[PDB]
Amino acid sequence: PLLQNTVHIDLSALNPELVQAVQHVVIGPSSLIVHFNEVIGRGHFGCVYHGTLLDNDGKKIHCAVKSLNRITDIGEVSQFLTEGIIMKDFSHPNVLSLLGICLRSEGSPLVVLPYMKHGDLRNFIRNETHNPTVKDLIGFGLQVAKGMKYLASKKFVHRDLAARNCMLDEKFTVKVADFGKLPVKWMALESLQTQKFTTKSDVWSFGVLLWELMTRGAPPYPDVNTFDITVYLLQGRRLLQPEYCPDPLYEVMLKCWHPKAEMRPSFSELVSRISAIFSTFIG
Ligand SMILES: Cc1ccc(C(=O)Nc2ccc(Oc3cc4cnn(C)c4cc3-c3cn[nH]c3)c(F)c2)c(=O)n1-c1ccc(F)cc1
Repeated sequence: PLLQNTVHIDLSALNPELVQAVQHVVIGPSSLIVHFNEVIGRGHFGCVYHGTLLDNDGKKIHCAVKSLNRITDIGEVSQFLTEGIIMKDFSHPNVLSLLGICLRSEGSPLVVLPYMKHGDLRNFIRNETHNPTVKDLIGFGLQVAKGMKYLASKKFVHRDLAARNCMLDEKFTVKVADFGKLPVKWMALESLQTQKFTTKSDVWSFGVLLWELMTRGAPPYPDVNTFDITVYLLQGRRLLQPEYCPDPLYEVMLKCWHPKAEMRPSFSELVSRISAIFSTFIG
């Protein structure tokens, strides 16, 4: 019999430009070991495993390897690879990048990502044994802002910026990412009403993310049900200042939630202002 393991992908059925872009980042099968018995996370769509990649020296590099589960049509493969390839264009320390793509003779293509020792940011900050300092939390927010300043300069709109979508590596470098209907409590008022997303709606979301950092990963608007959020915002109501949050940082959050998209600060101005806050907060 022909099993789920024996699937063969017809690359001639993909856009040739996608295949050629993938060519730029191909990882030979003999250079990758996937620890199929060490699942990092598993969804209905895909699964992520621990892996080891051998560099051109022959040294071992810990990585994360993303696969599709059961593949039944070419559009799922196309989507999967197109996502991976968007990351190829990113090169910034606060933006998640791709190590490469492996595709064997049979089976799912494999997207190979750097290993992020401390997982997602929201879980990290909620952990009592990590108990980050207020200073550390501001620092994380500045790193996110720097990654978003980069993305915005490339005209990439994130659409789901939130602490759950940022990851943390062994050097405590924050990498903006997207784990992949609507994240209503992170969305700008105009996006709730029109379902259009811009860099200025990412700024709103970043303000929410900052609030999550400073509350050590509290859920936003816990009292408000997700159908109630638009009314709350229409009345001019906003997330309240977290305990221990410096005043100038809360001022930054409020500015991010200005009802007029064009009066919100740019990521460049957020980087400057948060840098200033970080530099003067001694702790
Ligand atoms: C553009 C684009 C396309 C695709 C992605 C994407 O596929 N990201 C993605 C993210 C996490 C993933 O999962 C893990 C990876 C690692 C690594 N180490 N460790 C420990 C992990 C644990 C998990 C884990 C999964 N579940 N539970 C735990 C994962 F497989 C794929 C992405 O992020 N972007 C993007 C969007 C906007 C940006 F700014 C930059 C990139």
